[PDB]
Amino acid sequence: GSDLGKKLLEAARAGRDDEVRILMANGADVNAADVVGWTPLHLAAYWGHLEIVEVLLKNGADVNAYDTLGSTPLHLAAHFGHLEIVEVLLKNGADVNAKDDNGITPLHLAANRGHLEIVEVLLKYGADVNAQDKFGKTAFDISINNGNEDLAEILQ
Amino acid sequence: MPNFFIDRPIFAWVIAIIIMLAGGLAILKLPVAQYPTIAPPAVTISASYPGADAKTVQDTVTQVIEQNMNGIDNLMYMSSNSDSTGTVQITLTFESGTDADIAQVQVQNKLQLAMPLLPQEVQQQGVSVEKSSSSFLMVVGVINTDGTMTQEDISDYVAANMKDAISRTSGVGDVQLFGSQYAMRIWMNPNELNKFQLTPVDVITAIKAQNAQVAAGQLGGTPPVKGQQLNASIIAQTRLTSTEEFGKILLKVNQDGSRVLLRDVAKIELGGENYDIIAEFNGQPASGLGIKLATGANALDTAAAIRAELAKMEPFFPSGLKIVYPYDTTPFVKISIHEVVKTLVEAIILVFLVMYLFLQNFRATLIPTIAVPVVLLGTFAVLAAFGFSINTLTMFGMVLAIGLLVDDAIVVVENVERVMAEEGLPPKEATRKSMGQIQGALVGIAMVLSAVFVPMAFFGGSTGAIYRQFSITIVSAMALSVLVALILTPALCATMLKPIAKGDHGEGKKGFFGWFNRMFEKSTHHYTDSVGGILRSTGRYLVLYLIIVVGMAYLFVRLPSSFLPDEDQGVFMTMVQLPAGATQERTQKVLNEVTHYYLTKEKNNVESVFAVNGFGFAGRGQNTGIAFVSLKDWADRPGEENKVEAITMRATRAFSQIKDAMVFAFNLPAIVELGTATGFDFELIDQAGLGHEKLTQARNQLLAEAAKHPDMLTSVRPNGLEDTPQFKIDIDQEKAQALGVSINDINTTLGAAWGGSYVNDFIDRGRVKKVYVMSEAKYRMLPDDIGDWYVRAADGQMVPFSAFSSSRWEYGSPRLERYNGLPSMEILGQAAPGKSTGEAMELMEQLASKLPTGVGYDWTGMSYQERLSGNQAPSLYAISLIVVFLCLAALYESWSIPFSVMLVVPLGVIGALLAATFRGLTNDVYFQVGLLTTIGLSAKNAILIVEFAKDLMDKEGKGLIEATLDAVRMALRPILMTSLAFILGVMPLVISTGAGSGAQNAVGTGVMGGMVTATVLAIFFVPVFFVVVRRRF
Amino acid sequence: PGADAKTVQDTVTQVIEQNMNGIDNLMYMSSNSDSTGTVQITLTFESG
Ligand SMILES: CCCCCCCCCCCCO[C@@H]1O[C@H](CO)[C@@H](O[C@H]2O[C@H](CO)[C@@H](O)[C@H](O)[C@H]2O)[C@H](O)[C@H]1O
Ligand SMILES: CCCCCCCCCCCCO[C@@H]1O[C@H](CO)[C@@H](O[C@H]2O[C@H](CO)[C@@H](O)[C@H](O)[C@H]2O)[C@H](O)[C@H]1O
Repeated sequence: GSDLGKKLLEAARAGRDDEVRILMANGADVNAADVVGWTPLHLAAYWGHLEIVEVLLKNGADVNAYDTLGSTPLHLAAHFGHLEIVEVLLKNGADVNAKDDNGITPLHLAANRGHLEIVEVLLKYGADVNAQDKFGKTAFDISINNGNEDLAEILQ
Repeated sequence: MPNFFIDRPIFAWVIAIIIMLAGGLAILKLPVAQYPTIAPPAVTISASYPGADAKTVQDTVTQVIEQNMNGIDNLMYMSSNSDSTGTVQITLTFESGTDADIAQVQVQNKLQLAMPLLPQEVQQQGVSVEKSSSSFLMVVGVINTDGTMTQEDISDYVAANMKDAISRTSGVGDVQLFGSQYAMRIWMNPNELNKFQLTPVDVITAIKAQNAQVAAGQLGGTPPVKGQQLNASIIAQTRLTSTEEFGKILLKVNQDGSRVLLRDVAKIELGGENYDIIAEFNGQPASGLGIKLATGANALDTAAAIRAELAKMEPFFPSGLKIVYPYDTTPFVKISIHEVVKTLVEAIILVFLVMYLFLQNFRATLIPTIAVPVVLLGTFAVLAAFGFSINTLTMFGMVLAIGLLVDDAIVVVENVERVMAEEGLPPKEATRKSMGQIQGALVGIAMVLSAVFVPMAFFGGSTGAIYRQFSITIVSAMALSVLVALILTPALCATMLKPIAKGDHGEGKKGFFGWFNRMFEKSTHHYTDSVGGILRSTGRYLVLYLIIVVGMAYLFVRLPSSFLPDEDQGVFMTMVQLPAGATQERTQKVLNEVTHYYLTKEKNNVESVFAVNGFGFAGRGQNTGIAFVSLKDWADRPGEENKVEAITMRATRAFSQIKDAMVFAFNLPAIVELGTATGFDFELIDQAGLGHEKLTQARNQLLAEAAKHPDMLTSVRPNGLEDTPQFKIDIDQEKAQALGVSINDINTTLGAAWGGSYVNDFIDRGRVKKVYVMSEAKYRMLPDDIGDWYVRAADGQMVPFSAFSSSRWEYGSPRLERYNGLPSMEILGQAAPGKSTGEAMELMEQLASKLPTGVGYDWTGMSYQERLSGNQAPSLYAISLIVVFLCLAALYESWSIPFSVMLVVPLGVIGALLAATFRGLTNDVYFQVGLLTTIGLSAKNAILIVEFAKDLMDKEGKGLIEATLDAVRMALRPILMTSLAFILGVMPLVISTGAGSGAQNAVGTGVMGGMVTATVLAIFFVPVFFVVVRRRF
Repeated sequence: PGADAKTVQDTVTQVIEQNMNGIDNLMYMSSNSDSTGTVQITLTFESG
C-alpha cells in the first residue's frame, strides 16, 4: 500500500474525477488495495462513479480483482444497480460468472435486488443461469422467494 | 446628604462600618469558583449496548428514546450520535435560566417510561441521565510505576478504595472514574467448547444458575404454630465471589462420569468491563478521577480538602501507586484573588503617591486611602445580594472597578484643597461649598457608566453571562463610590484637612515640591492660554474632530472580531487520528511517539503526557486518540517561546512528518465549559426519508460548493466520521431450520463470542461487580475465525457457523448523528480572514438552498447563540445611548448641553482602537469590556469641565468663554491626577504574560490607550464642544 | 426479597449511597439494611 495509492483509493471512492485524472498521470498504483482487498475499481464500482471506472480500466486496473471474500467489481456494480458500469466492466473482460467465497455471482446479486436490466445484460454476456450458491440456490430461486414475478419470467 | 454628614462625622463612620461588615460577611459566605455558569443547561442521556454497531444502537435505542422526549419544558434543541463502540449519547439543551434540576428530572422521567421499549441488554446496562454542561475542577491521575499493576488493576483499586471517599469530601459535587472496577471475565475457547458439544449459550445458562442469589425464607416464620421457640432466617444460594468459584462451575457430566468445568472451556480472570481505552501517564498504566465542584462550594477549600483526603489514603497504597495532578483549575482562582488584593494594594500606593505629589500633605492623602477599602468591601456585599460568586470574571471586574472608585475620592479632596487655597475658607465650609460644586458630576459619572454597563447585562445566553459579571462589579462599585463620596469623604475632609491660606499654592516651598508647584502653576497658565487660542478658532477643531471620528470608524471596522482570546492554561491537547480501520495497537505506536517527543524535545516545559488511546471528542474508535499535555508553571517557562502557542506550533510542525496519521497540537478553548466559540456550527438535516447515503451525498455537495469560496468560507468540514468497511454476515434461515439449529442459539453464539455478553453480577471483596463472557482474542480476530464457532442442533449435532451463513464486505457508518430527532450531519467552519461569521453563515444558507429535495438545515450551538445575540445588540446599545442622554439632560437641565459631554466618547475610543490595532489584538468580549469602560472614563473628564462651566454661567453670570476658561483651569489637576493614577494602575494588565494574560492584555491596552487619548484630547476638545454647542443652541 | 442484611447492603445500599454525593444542602445521611432485605436511606438537609 503506497502513498499515492492511498490517495487513489480515496479519490475513486469520493468520485473526484479531476483528482483521479492527475493521479493517473503521476502513476498512482491502480492495483492499490485496502485491508479488505478493495481496489480503486472496487470503490468506484461500489459507489457508482462511471467515469472513474472507465479511466481506471484505460490505465491497467485489474477488471477481475477480488477482495478477501472473493468479490469482484462486477459483483458490486450488479448488486447496487449500476447499469452502465456493469456494461463497461463486461466489455472490458469482467468474468460474468465469477463466484465469491459463498458461491454467489453477479447474477444472484442483481436478481436479489431486483435489477431487471442488469440481469438481462448479465444474461446477454453469458451469465450461467443455473449457477448455484453455497446453499444450492439459483437466481431463479432468489426471484421466486422474493416474489418477483417480472424477474421470475425473465429467468423462465 | 453631604451637609448632613459633615455635621455628623460619627454617623458617617457608622455607615462606613456597616458597609465594611456587610462586605466582610459576604466574603465569608460567597461561593468561590473559576467561572459563573455560562453555558446553557444541558442534559445528556447515555446508554451502552455491548457489541452493537452504530445502526443497531440508533434504531433500537436512540430513536426510541428520542421519540419519547415529549412534554419537557424549555427545550432549545436535542442532538445525538450512535456509534459502533455500542454507545449512544443524547444531549438536550435548555433555555438559559432553566432550572437544571427540573430539566434533568423531566428528561429522566420521560426516559424511565421508554425503558420497556429498549433492548433487554440495554435495560440491563442501564441508561444514565446526567447534567452535561458542568466542567471539571480537577483531574486526579493515579499511576503505577513499578510495573506491577495494569490500568484495570489501578481502576479497580481507585473504585474500591478512593472514589467514594473523594465523593464524600467537602465541596465535591461529582466524581467520575476513568475506567471501571473489575468485572469477572470469562474468555471462551471455541475449540474446547466444540470438543464437549457446548456453546456460549450453555456457558451463560450455567453462570445464571450457579452464580445467583436465591430467596428461601424463615424457620418459625409468622404465622407460626404456637409454642415455637426459634425464629431464624434461612440463607440459601448467594453470589459467587472469586475466579476459582467461576472456574469450578459445572457445565456437563459426560458418559464416562467425568466432569466438564467452565475452566475447561475458558480462561477465567478479573479484568476490565471494556478494553476500548488504553490510558497511559508518561508511558505508564494510569487511571484517575475527574472531579467537579458542588454548587456554591469554595473551589480552594475543596481542592485543599481533596488533597488532604488523598494524603490519608497514601499509607495504604500498594507499592508503585502514585497520585498525580494533570489538570487543576484551582490555580486560576488563586491567581485571580491574588490579583484583586495586589491591585487593591498598589492602587492605594499609587493614589498615595499622586495625592502627595500634588497636594503635599499626608492628611489629604489618608482620605482616599480610607475610601477604597470601604467601597470595595461594599461591592462584595452587593455581589452577594444579587447571587453572584467570587470568580475569575467578577474578580476581574473588581480589579477594573478598583481603578474607578479611586476617582471619586480624589476629586472630592482636591476640590476642597483648591477651594481653601483660592478662597481661604476653613475646612468645614470649604467642604460644604466644594461638595455643592462636584456632587452632580459625581452622580453623573456613576449614571453614565451604569447606563452603559447595566444594559450589557441583558445580553442573552453566553455573552450576557460574561458581561454580567463585569456589569455588576463595576456598577455596584460605582453606586457605592458615589454613596461613600457623599457621606464619608466629606465628613473626613471637614474634620481631617488642615486649613490653607488664601492664595497659598506652595510656590514658595523648598526644593522639589516648591519647584513642582511653580512648574505646575506655570503649566496651567500655558494650558489655559492654549485653550483661549483654540477657542478663538473652533472651526479647525471641528474639522480635526471629524478626522478622529472618521478615523475611529475606519479602525473599528478593520479590527478583526473574535469571541474569546486563547489563553495559556498550562495544558493543551494533541490529536491523533489514523485511517479508517486502523487498529488499537497502531494508534498506540503513534501516541508513544507523541509522548516521546514532548518528554524529550520539550523537556523544559512539559510536566506530563497523558495519552488516551481510543478517545476522540467527535468520534471514538480504535483509530483515534488524544494526548493531554500538562505543563510546568508559567514562571518556569520564560518568554513566548515556552508558552502554549509556541509549543503547539513546534509540536504540530514536527508531527507533520508522521506516517499515516494526522497528528497536531492545539489549545483548549478559553473557557472549556463554553467549549470553542470560533466559527460556525451548522446542521445538515434529512427532512424526508432520504437516508444516510443520500445525506452523505448532499453533505459532499455542500462541502464542494463551500470550498469554492475560499474568499468567504474556510476550513469547512464534517464534525463526524466517514463510512468504513464492515463485515456483513447473513444467516440462512432455511438451512438453519433444516439442520435444526435455532436462530437464538446462532445469534447468541455470535454475539456473546464476538461481541461479549454481560451475564450477571458477582461480589468481589464486598463490592458488586459485572460478569462478562466473550471469546479469547485469538478466536475473534479474522473472518476465518467465524467458522471455528459451532452451534448445537436440536438433534445434538454440532454445526459450524459456516454451514448456515455467508458474508461480504460493505460500507456503513461508525457514527450516525441526529438533530432534533431527524438524521443529521454536523458541519463546522469559519469566515475567511476579513469576513464576518454573519457573512459566512449567509453564504452557507445560500449554498444550503441549492441542495437536493428533502435536505434541510439548522444552526446550532455558538451559531444559535450568535443568531440571537446579534439580534439583541442594536436595541441594547440604543437604550444605553438614550439613558446616557437622559441622565445628563437631567444633570444639566438642558436638551443640548448633554451633547458637549457625549462628543468626547470617540476621543477615548480612538485610543483603545489605536492601541489594539498597533498591538495586533482583536475585538473580543474583553476588548468590548474595555471600550465600555473607556466610554465612562472619557465622559468623566468632560462632565467635570462642563459642570464647572455651566455652574459658572448659571450661578456667577460669567460669559461663555470666561466660564469655559475658568472651568478647564479648575478641572486640569483632578483630571491629571485621576488619569495618572488610573494609567499607572492599569499597566500590569498591559504587560502581563501567561495566567489569564489574554483577557488582561485585551482589556488593558484598550483601557490604557483609551485613557491616554481621552485625557490628552478632552482637555482641549471639550472646551470646544461646550462652546459650539452653547453657540449653536 | 430474601436477601440478608450483608447481601442487601453490598448490592443495594452502598450502590445507592455511592451516588448520593454533592446534593445541595445535604447535612447528613443515614441508612440501615436488614434481614428481610429492606433498605432505608435517609438524607437530611439544611433547615432552609
Ligand atoms: C441608570 C441605568 C439604567 C439602565 C437600565 C437598562 C434597562 C435594560 C432593559 C433591557 C430589557 C430587554 O431589552 C431588549 O428588549 C428588546 C425589545 O423589547 C428585545 O429586542 C427585540 O426587539 C428588537 C426591536 O424590535 C428586535 O429587533 C429584536 O429581534 C428583538 O429581540 C431584546 O431581546 C431585549 O433584550
Ligand atoms: C497632558 C497632556 C498634554 C499634551 C500637550 C501636547 C501639545 C498639545 C497642543 C494643543 C494645541 C494648543 O495649540 C493652540 O492652538 C491655537 C490655534 O488653534 C493657538 O492659537 C493662536 O493661533 C491661532 C491660529 O493662528 C489663532 O487663531 C489664535 O488666535 C492664536 O492665538 C495657540 O497659540 C495654541 O496654544
